[PDB]
Amino acid sequence: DIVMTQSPLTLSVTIGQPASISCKSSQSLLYSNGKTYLNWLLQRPGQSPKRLIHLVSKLDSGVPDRITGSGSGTDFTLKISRVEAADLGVYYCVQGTHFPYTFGGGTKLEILRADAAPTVSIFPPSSEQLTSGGASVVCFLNNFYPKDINVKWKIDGSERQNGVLNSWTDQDSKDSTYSMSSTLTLTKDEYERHNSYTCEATHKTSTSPIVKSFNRNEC
Amino acid sequence: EMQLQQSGAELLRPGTSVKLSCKTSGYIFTSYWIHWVKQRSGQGLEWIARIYPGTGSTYYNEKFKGKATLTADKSSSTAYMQLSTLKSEDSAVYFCTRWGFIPVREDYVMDYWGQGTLVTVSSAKTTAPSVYPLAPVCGDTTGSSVTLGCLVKGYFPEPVTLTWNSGSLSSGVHTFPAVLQSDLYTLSSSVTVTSSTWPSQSITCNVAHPASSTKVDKKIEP
Ligand SMILES: C[C@H](NC(=O)CCCP(=O)(O)Oc1ccc([N+](=O)[O-])cc1)C(=O)O
Ligand SMILES: [Zn+2]
Ligand SMILES: [Zn+2]
Ligand SMILES: [Zn+2]
Ligand SMILES: [Zn+2]
Ligand SMILES: [Zn+2]
Ligand SMILES: [Zn+2]
Ligand SMILES: [Zn+2]
Repeated sequence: DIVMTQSPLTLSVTIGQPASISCKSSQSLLYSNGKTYLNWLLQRPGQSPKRLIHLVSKLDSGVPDRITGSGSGTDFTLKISRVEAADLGVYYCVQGTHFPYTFGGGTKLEILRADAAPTVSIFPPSSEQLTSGGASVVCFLNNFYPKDINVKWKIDGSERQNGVLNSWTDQDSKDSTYSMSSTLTLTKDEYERHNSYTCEATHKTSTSPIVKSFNRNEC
Repeated sequence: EMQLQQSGAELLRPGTSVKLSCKTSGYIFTSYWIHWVKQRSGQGLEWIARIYPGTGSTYYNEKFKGKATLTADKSSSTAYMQLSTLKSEDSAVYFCTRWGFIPVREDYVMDYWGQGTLVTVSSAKTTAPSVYPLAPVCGDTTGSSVTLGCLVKGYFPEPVTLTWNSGSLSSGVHTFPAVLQSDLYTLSSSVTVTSSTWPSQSITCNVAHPASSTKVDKKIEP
């Protein structure tokens, strides 16, 4: 089968700047009728893929001409003259010249924006959960940029690495920031044996750790 | 308006088989090739096969002969893909598409895609979720705006549907992708509102887990 190699894997570009993605094939994509069947698809977060370009450089209907494609043989390039927020997603080159049709591994386009500090919120277990014998402490770190962030949980001063469950959203198409949720789960018994619960984060926007905590007591 | 509607998420036991459907409307079903594409763990697309409903003619990617069987019912304008003897590699999202390449014109017409059907191959049991409201104490963010949350944990399989105030409240909402641990998924969502809104007017988390016919509403009380 034809191997399709895309580079780069990810690209971070600011709104208004150009971007270009490269696609290489292990065999020439020139078909015997003289046509080159190389397509480009865009898959936006949570949507199905959509074709942007066919026959190397022909734009599909409804596709902005800020997007152009070029190349021949084994080397192809997709270019976006001016990036807009709606261009966020994964781009794929797919060849139809050789059977079976094969796809490149994809290039994720992310919009580079100004640094944004996380807004952190922490939540103690609800009565409901405690009744059942479990206790989860939740920490939301909303709207930050870059995506690179490290969160640690500390209970009464010592790091707790077990029972932590993290999840990140994809880049938001409204403000280009990222958000993350971090949940520490313990038994009700152990929860009631400690005092301080701290959600600690490391991020480019601050030289010292970003902290959020609460002390559980009674009254 | 050309549309392709695919069937819902499937939880399949290893070794068994499933039949996925792709219902079309808005164009002459018999005149265009329908293609099926597979997507594993995010970015990672593979072309499966194509069928021309008019004649029943099909072409398969070698890797999938014996795994996939494509059929089309002209009377209901529905394309089907049967997957047999499922195993680990078969857990993926499957798309059907009226791709648009017209072999005779050596050119293309617009491509339309279904929304995708997620297939999970597992023998783990179906479990209803527990929904927990998250009211601030330090997650108050002081005055101005306050963020609330909703924790959905211990369910299987995906998906679960979470809305705030029945869909009314959609701005300032972040719903995090579910994470699997110990045969159970956990999901959460946060909503940011102004101090004037909450606690004054109520905020309610709506959760639905079709696999277990679970539908639960949790009001965020102070
Ligand atoms: C393999 C061979 N070649 C052709 O006839 C040309 C097919 C070009 P295409 O852009 O429709 O291929 C694709 C079709 C479908 C996808 N897809 O991603 O669904 C990608 C490419 C053949 O059928 O004999
Ligand atoms: Zn060939
Ligand atoms: Zn050949
Ligand atoms: Zn201690
Ligand atoms: Zn101690
Ligand atoms: Zn302690
Ligand atoms: Zn102690
Ligand atoms: Zn064309």
